[PDB]
Amino acid sequence: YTRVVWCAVGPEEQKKCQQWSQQSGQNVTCATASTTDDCIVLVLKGEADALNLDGGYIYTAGKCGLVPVLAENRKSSKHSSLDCVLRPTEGYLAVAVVKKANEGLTWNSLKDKKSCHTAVDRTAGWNIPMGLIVNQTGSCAFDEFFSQSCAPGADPKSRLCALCAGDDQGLDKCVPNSKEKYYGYTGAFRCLAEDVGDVAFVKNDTVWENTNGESTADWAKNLKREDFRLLCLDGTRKPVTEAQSCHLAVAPNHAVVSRSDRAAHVEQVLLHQQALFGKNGKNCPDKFCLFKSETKNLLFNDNTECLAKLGGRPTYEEYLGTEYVTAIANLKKCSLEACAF
Ligand SMILES: *[C@@H]1O[C@H](CO)[C@@H](O[C@@H]2O[C@H](CO)[C@@H](O[C@@H]3O[C@H](CO)[C@@H](O[C@@H]4O[C@H](CO)[C@@H](O[C@H]5O[C@H](CO)[C@@H](O[C@@H]6O[C@H](CO)[C@@H](O)[C@H](O)[C@@H]6O)[C@H](O)[C@@H]5O)[C@H](O)[C@@H]4O)[C@H](O)[C@@H]3O)[C@H](O)[C@H]2NC(C)=O)[C@H](O)[C@H]1NC(C)=O
Ligand SMILES: *[C@@H]1O[C@H](CO)[C@@H](O[C@@H]2O[C@H](CO)[C@@H](O[C@H]3O[C@H](CO[C@H]4O[C@H](CO)[C@@H](O)[C@H](O)[C@@H]4O)[C@@H](O[C@@H]4O[C@H](CO)[C@@H](O)[C@H](O)[C@@H]4O)[C@H](O)[C@@H]3O)[C@H](O)[C@H]2NC(C)=O)[C@H](O)[C@H]1NC(C)=O
Ligand SMILES: *[C@@H]1O[C@H](CO)[C@@H](O[C@@H]2O[C@H](CO)[C@@H](O)[C@H](O)[C@H]2NC(C)=O)[C@H](O)[C@H]1NC(C)=O
Ligand SMILES: C[C@@H]1O[C@@H](O)[C@@H](O)[C@H](O)[C@@H]1O
Ligand SMILES: [Fe+3]
Ligand SMILES: [Zn+2]
Ligand SMILES: [Zn+2]
Repeated sequence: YTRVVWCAVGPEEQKKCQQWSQQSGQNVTCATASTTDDCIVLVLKGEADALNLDGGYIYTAGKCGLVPVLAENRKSSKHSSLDCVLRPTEGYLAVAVVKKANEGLTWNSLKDKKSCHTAVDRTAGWNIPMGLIVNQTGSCAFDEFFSQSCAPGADPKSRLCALCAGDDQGLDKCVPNSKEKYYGYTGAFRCLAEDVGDVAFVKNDTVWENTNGESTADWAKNLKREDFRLLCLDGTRKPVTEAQSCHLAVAPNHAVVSRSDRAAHVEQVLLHQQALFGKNGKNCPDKFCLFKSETKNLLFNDNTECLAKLGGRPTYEEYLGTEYVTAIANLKKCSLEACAF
């Protein structure tokens, strides 16, 4: 069975996958789709095997019978004795980030401001912050809360796409893939950094990874951590060093998913692939590294140390947690089960 078809979202992930495919000697091959939802459909049809998904998409996929297989694990201070593959995941902090210079902007004065989101349906970029805002406003009109947004995946003619820029040539405005300039963790943070939006909904790590010389990308070169503040739910503003006390939620890590009938085979292949191309893999620095793509988080987040086994062989609901699962269900009432395709 020993060949896995990975699903790449957009042309840049396709290019990375092709390299991985070459280096793996066709042990992995590539299918490509324009959106994550389209990739999920390829997996269901059996035309692709697997892809790595943010928590919000794991919810979509899980309702259609796809299962979590292995999880992204990043570096941590705690649980250091265990190998990365066997270490429990910790989850990431969803934060709301503003410019320090934008004084007196707090959680409570976000209405009618300009927002930057990773993509519709994603954990930190959409589900957590819009879930909170629906609950707080008692209204399903989340599309009228911000004056203008970039929320890749919304209607390109709506105000939710008004701030998105598209590609080099201005094509593909608001597509939920990396062709969109302001897509993803990095894109949404860039939307703030360039003062297109007033607030970005990303995760803690994104801020650290794109400031104080960590990035070297032309837009991120001169970004200083101190020029940013986190918005806390209590109306306060804190330095980005204080994320542990000023986040919107903790999110389940991104995770590889597959059709249940393929899970065991995808898992075995991926474990061998990471021994070759993972963090201290045989072939990484030298030939190819799975978990690098110049800050662009292609296929996997660049800060991934390894893919970890799950343990408790969880269902998608157990993986996401009852906490997160009810948040999503409640928000989804604005836009009670089956598969959405
Ligand atoms: C928000 O997002 C940020 C970006 O992701 C993130 O910051 C990142 O944090 C991680 C750590 O969680 C950093 O990675 C680490 O950096 C260090 C320093 O450059 C690296 O160097 C050493 O690594 C060692 C091995 O892990 C580490 O030992 C660790 O374990 C020991 C226990 O044996 C313990 O040390 C203790 O220290 C005590 C005080 O003196 C001492 O008395 C005691 O005896 C004990 O030895 C620590 O737990 C320690 O972690 C060494 O201490 C060194 O640190 C290390 O390899 C790893 O790369 C990232 O650099 C950092 N990213 C960036 C870009 O800044 C934030 O944490 C996120 N914030 C939140 C709230 O989640
Ligand atoms: C937007 O606002 C909505 C509406 O409030 C909100 O949805 C609500 O979230 C609550 C919090 O997540 C849900 O309550 C949940 O917890 C209760 C309590 O049980 C838990 O706490 C105890 C005590 O610490 C723990 O020991 C325990 O392990 C639980 O974690 C649950 O109630 C129980 O349900 C079981 C069913 O298995 C019963 O047998 C029990 O008797 C008891 O009633 C509950 O099931 C939840 O898990 C609350 O349900 C939910 N409300 C609705 C209408 O869905 C969203 O979370 C808000 N969104 C955002 C983004 O914040
Ligand atoms: C492609 O997959 C095959 C199947 O796992 C790999 O061939 C095995 O490689 C291991 C480690 O080198 C050997 O010990 C096995 O005996 C090989 N045969 C098997 C199990 O079929 C091969 O390594 C993979 N190639 C790459 C580059 O990933
Ligand atoms: C696998 C994920 O890992 C951590 O993020 C937890 O906070 C989540 O609830 C989930 O279990
Ligand atoms: Fe995410
Ligand atoms: Zn918390
Ligand atoms: Zn279980």
